[PDB]
Amino acid sequence: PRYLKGWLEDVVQLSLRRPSVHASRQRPIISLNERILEFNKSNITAIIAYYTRKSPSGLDVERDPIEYAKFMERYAVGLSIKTEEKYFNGSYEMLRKIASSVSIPILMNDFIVKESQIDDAYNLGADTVLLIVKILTERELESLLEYARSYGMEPLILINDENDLDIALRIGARFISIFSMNFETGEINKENQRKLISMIPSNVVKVAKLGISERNEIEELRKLGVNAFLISSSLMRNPEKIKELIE
Ligand SMILES: *C(C)CC(=O)c1ccc2cc(OC)ccc2c1
Repeated sequence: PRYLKGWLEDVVQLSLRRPSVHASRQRPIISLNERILEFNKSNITAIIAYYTRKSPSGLDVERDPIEYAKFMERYAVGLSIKTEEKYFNGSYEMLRKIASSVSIPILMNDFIVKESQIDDAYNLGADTVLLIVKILTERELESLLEYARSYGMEPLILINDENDLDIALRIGARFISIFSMNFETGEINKENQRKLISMIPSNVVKVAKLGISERNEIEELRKLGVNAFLISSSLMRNPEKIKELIE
């Protein structure tokens, strides 16, 4: 990985030591990017629901992950499951249980820094993985994208700025999540997010992290060409709100 500081350095070093899982995948690869395009065609707002046991906002909500997943199976284009253990209190066992419980695409949301974590995702039933430009060398990012693709998974590449986009496009990214977030405050700079979106080629499937989890923000971004939306963990408090967000 890149050299990093603070808790991010800690979690990346912890992730390098993540024990691998020996398991047989229990389900097909259910492509997230393709389902997004299908929703676009059908004119259905495509929202990726996000589950994390512990939220960085400090407002943790008690929600049974299986109940949440089964509810979201009816509305969401896919699920993002935070599997990092130390700070977010996720687990591989939770991912496995969720994957065995629903038939919609599952994104393994973790700090992916080695090949065995992609093996883990595949073996556990995840349909794709997040790769984060800001924690990986370009060589690592390219190699991990290739490794995920070898499995039949199109990784979601997280970009935060123009530098990240330049690297992502060079290494062949076709499925990109646009944050443009101040890491220190957890706040999206909507102006910068929109500039980044405008720089992305038309043949890339685009997922925006919502800075404001409301229908107005979604409508504005969809007009700018965004294909799907990663919503806040706050939706765990009232899952039903996703009905409003989707129309
Ligand atoms: C969880 C797998 C992703 C997450 O929590 C996180 C934390 C910090 C961070 C910093 C970035 O740039 C400095 C990019 C992504 C990212 C993701």
